[PDB]
Amino acid sequence: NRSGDTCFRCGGMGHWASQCPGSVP
Ligand SMILES: [Zn+2]
Repeated sequence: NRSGDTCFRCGGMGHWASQCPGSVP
């Protein structure tokens, strides 16, 4: 958002890699 917070785990951004949605796809 206001930083280079590119979420490398999901390929998205805005959140940290450990918080990617994947419990219930
Ligand atoms: Zn993510």
